[PDB]
Amino acid sequence: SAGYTVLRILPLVVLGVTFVLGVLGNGLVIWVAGFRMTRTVTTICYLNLALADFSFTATLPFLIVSMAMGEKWPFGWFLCKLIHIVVDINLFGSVFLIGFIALDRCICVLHPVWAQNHRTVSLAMKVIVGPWILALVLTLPVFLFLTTVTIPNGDTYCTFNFASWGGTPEERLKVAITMLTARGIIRFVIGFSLPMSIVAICYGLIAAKIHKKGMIKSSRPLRVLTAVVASFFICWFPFQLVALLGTVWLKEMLFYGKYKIIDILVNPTSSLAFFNSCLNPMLYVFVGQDFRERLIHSL
Amino acid sequence: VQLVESGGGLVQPGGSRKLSCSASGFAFSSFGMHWVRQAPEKGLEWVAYISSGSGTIYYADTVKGRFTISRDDPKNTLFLQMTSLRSEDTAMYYCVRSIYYYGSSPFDFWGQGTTLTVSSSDIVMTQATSSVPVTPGESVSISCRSSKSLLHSNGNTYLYWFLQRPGQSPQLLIYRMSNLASGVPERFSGSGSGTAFTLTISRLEAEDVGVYYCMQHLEYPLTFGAGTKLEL
Amino acid sequence: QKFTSWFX
Amino acid sequence: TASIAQARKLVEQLKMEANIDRIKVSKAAADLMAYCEAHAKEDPLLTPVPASENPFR
Amino acid sequence: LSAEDKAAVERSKMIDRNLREDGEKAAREVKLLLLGAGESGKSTIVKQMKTGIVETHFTFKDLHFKMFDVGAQRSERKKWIHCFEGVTAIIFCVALSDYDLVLAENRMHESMKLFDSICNNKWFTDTSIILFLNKKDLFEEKIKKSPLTICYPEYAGSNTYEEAAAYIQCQFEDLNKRKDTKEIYTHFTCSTDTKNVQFVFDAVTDVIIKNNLKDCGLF
Amino acid sequence: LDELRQEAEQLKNQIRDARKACADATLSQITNNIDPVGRIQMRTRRTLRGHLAKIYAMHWGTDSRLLVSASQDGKLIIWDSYTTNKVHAIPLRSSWVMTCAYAPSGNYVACGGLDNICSIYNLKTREGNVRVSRELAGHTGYLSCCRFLDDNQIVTSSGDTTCALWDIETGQQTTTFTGHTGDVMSLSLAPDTRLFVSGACDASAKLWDVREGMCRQTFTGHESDINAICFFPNGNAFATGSDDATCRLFDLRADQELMTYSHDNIICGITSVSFSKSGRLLLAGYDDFNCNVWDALKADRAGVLAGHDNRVSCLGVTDDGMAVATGSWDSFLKIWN
Ligand SMILES: CCCCCCCCCCCCCCCC(=O)O
Ligand SMILES: CCCCCCCCCCCCCCCC(=O)O
Repeated sequence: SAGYTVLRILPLVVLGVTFVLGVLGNGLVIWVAGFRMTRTVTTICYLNLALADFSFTATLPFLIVSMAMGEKWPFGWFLCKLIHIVVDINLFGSVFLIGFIALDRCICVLHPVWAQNHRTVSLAMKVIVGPWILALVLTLPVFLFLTTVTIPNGDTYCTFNFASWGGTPEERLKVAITMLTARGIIRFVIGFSLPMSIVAICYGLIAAKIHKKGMIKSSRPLRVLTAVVASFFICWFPFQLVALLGTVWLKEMLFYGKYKIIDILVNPTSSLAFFNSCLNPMLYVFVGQDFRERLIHSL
Repeated sequence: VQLVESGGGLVQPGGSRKLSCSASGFAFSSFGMHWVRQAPEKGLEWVAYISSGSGTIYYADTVKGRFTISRDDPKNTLFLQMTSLRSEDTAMYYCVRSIYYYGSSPFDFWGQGTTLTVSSSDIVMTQATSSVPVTPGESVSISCRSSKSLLHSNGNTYLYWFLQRPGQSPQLLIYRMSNLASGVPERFSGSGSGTAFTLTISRLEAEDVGVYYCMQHLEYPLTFGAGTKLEL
Repeated sequence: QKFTSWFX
Repeated sequence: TASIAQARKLVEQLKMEANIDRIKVSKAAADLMAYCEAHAKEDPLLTPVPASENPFR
Repeated sequence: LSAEDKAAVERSKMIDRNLREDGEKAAREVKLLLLGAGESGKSTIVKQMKTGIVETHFTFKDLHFKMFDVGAQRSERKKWIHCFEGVTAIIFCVALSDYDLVLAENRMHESMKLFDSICNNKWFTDTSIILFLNKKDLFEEKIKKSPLTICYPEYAGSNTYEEAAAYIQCQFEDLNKRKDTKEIYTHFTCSTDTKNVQFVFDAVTDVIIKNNLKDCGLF
Repeated sequence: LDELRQEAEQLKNQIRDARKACADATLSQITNNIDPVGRIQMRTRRTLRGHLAKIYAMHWGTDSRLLVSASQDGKLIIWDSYTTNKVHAIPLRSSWVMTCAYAPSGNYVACGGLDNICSIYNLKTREGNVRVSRELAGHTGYLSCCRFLDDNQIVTSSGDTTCALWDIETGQQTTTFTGHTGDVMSLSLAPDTRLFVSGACDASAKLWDVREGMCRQTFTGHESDINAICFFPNGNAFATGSDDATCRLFDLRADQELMTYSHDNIICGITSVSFSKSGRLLLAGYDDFNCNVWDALKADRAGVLAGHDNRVSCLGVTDDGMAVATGSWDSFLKIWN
């Protein structure tokens, strides 16, 4: 157990760094890109990504004490349900709006005339709820089934229950393997595989166009391009692989165990997945010179 | 600027009718429109109101549910769908335009009206004297009293005066208790304190005879007075 | 029947 | 000559620029000092106005 | 609060809907500032795109254009050149046949004096310039009977059309003291060309892409 | 021959010796005994939003509640400053406006700019829309300022170096003022509507007579183009504003400069100049995105207004002195008190 002490507290130090950098990194974006800059389609997409990360980062003190206690939940039933609703929505809202910023930036560069003619601030606010409605639809597993459970020792943990839906206790577990495989598939396919296929394609089609047309006169195009597609990869792919391998082997771990590495790595890889929320102001909003000019004249 | 209404006639009770008010000669889309009825040998009372762009629609408590107002801005027509007509709905229905900004003169133009025959709380405005004997040349003073103080907190006193000549539509004389409308002479003057008001005419002419109607615009429903008739 | 709920 | 037309109307203008009556600046400065002293109480920017007399609360 | 006041807010809330709607129709229009020293081919260009400021509206490949001709009124440029700060591109036309002609006091030298006052202006530090070098069909008159040494005594070069016209293009692009913020697009015109509105379309599409990339931080 | 040229130079020597003969004591010397104004702290009471481009001019009404504003989006918005309500939104036939005027009766608004046309609009029509009353055409240069004398008389400035008094009903200019050398940039009518001053780009402000059409006085203190001008409420003085980073007060009776309002930290041009109701505070817009208020009798900076993110293009104090409106290139029109 010599090195496992690091693997236990290394999620805690990363979730604390992204808390003190999240509410300051995203709260700066809600301040000047929401109230001190004029409304643009680009600023609306940066604002909704900031609210998707700021409201998630406000729930990190509740998660950092649940992770420290070893999944023991000291809070109530209402804070168990509300925070995991707010975490899931705003994590799905963080990923789906990263893919919306990319489709915007690709239509703007690949088809420039359609953006001048059809892309506007009024159309931006009506299509921006698309990532948010898809978050509330996909978070309905949590509303319905995340309930505080008490084990006999008296510890309260926040997990799911399906005995109220199955009725019979042996075939209530048939429902339990059913939706947890349905949760793990929509986490990877809709939650990872779809916006990674949007980010890698659209930021690759942008670099295919600007290199062909010779718009590179510095290294600043290709480095911000490769920062976005790599930060969306190296933060989310350690988490979405150990959650997919978990879904592939759910029966083997629950019914018979035998796969410890999957469980030991969830707290480590989820902390790297939550570190993307403090990187999204620095990679999407802080890069532009127009935003940095408005921050120094507002402080 | 003219408003000619159509759709009146003799309706059996319990029936339905659609009054239409066709506007011409002004910006119909910028004006909020009202319907004001006038029962035979009775005073005016407000029916419905639709705003510019159909965003605010108000009805009287007598006609709520039964009557439906609507407007068509590309066609410059104003509609009042009437359903389940009672015996108290026999009236001459007027089409009134009203624009609302700072310094505006609402209720400025009234339509000529259509006669509907059906073949069978609120600020009370007590225009006390019903008839005044007068002869041309001297001054007259028409008094009006309200159940509530019409002086709002912004400094405005929402009293509106109207004059209905015999056989004619009502016309605006004084809007907001001290401002004479465009087209009326300087003989008419208005003063008031918030609950009691007066309309003074300096030198009376044969043009100035008719029934003088008091009106409030502090809150909906807009209620009228019973009428003060001037005879000569 | 113990599945520590994974966030996502 | 087009130059003599620009010259003569400029000279004729500068004559009426010269023959105007001029008072001392010490009288001209004291009159602006007198106007500002008389209308000082009626200035809502020189002194702050109470919020009851202010329409811009 | 009052009935009349509520309808006044409803009038104002119907006005800012119309101001927001008219502001979207203006953002779809590409604004272009058309300049040029004298009659250097401004009249031939506006026929190709087909008492004060004169605006010309034209569409090409689903893109609305607004072209402002401000050479019709003569005053100090310094007091109204800040009205065109947010223009998409400046169309500066120079007649290539104006290297031999002298005005009353050299006519290509006054085009270079008008160019560096516009290219190096503080209001146009990031605005692209589409430089139309008009009247190349006066090859047949001018450059054979009179060399380019009349206006450029520094130049010996060659008296062919292609290398003399490339020297005039280079002498207009060397006045650009801002090489990293703005770009000069140069096209030659003979007043019998149908492809002049296409070169403006390819220039603005580069500017629209570059302006979109500066908003997203990629530039 | 050329003796008319040299006669003009000793005529300028006679004027300069007449100005120096009256210069006994400066305005800074007289006002050493008067009390200094405390640091004026005006806060933003109302921000008027709705413009989508650079606001170029505003003008208050005589009711001190309604103000019109001109912007490059092609819109002329009449605001209710008490409740931030938009009374009217007038589309313009050319979006290149540079000035706007509100009639003293409230019936009319004017605008003009790079179209060289002063368009008078009718606000009090029997129809509910604002119509174009007249279009004053003949001015051959960009129209820099316009100010209403009456409902039928409007004076304009243009960049054709001339000012012109117009008759609105006939649509013809009745009096042309052709004394200036450079482009005339600003107007200011006197309170008795008999005289007006006009600053131009030849660093000279001229006092004009409306009835006669003659240049009464000429003031030559500045170093560059006078962008702003404003009469004192007395009518015997006016202040200018230039790209010298210098405002200065002239007197029509002493016929010379009285006081210079300049600070060494300011190196930017003045775009707009307005006076208070007493004339004690001289307010000046700047290209440093601020509006500095100046105690107009002591030449010290009494305060600053700093709520704008771009160049303060226009500035106006109400007739009752309650508010100061500040418009700027960031599409905002701020009310200060
Ligand atoms: C399950 C699908 C995954 C892949 C999704 C790909 C999304 C489309 C990416 C390209 C969008 C832009 C297409 C070209 C637009 C144009 O230039 O007209
Ligand atoms: C296929 C699943 C993912 C879909 C993601 C969104 C796809 C958007 C498709 C349209 C993109 C291009 C829009 C402009 C097209 C044009 O006008 O040329």
